[PDB]
Amino acid sequence: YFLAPADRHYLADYARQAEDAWRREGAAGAERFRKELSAKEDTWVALVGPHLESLGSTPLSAEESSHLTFMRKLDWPMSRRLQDELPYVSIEFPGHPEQGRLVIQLPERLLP
Amino acid sequence: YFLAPADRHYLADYARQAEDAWRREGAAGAERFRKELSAKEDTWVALVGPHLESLGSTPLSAEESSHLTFMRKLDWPMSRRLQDELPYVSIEFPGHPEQGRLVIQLPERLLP
Ligand SMILES: [Cl-]
Ligand SMILES: [Cl-]
Ligand SMILES: [Cl-]
Ligand SMILES: [Cl-]
Ligand SMILES: [Cl-]
Ligand SMILES: [Cl-]
Repeated sequence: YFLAPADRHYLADYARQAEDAWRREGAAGAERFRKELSAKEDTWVALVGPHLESLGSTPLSAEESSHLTFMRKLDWPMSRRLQDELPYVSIEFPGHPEQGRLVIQLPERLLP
Repeated sequence: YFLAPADRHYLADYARQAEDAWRREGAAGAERFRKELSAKEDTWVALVGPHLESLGSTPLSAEESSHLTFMRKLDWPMSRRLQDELPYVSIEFPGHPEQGRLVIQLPERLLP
């Protein structure tokens, strides 16, 4: 029911990359990173700030905002049970967590 | 580990009242309701809209926004375990859930 340690590390590295993109290029960097990661992992991705708004140039729809309310951290139990969908994983920016976080819907291959 | 049915009903009724206040008086009504419920139940309360912003006249601080990300629904298992604090409970407005929700930090007396 828990992500393997190496998978936690892998996803955490994406949050580091997300933060770096935000820091280096701001909204435009967050937007490009979001698109690239989403395509790579074939899954929903968002970079969100302290007020849970998109850090990218494209705002979140209300539907997307609804994904932000029942999230899991990398070391928490994971399952499709409660909501019949893959969990949304919340991963703080590692350098300055107060600036934002990476949210990624768990890729299907990684589910415990 | 689950709220008793009568307690689910009780808290759900607060969400109905919250929606009614929002519908009747807008931001001013949401603000007054939030204050009244918080005082009554001696606990943190927020009314938030589709973008997870306050429906009241006072905006959420970043600290308050952080309460919105790991919430529980009324019929989900409840515990202090995972985060060492009372759970934040998310309860949709019953008439028009797309317009907002009541968030209430679970009163201590109601914890399974
Ligand atoms: Cl934000
Ligand atoms: Cl947004
Ligand atoms: Cl985190
Ligand atoms: Cl809102
Ligand atoms: Cl707000
Ligand atoms: Cl609900």
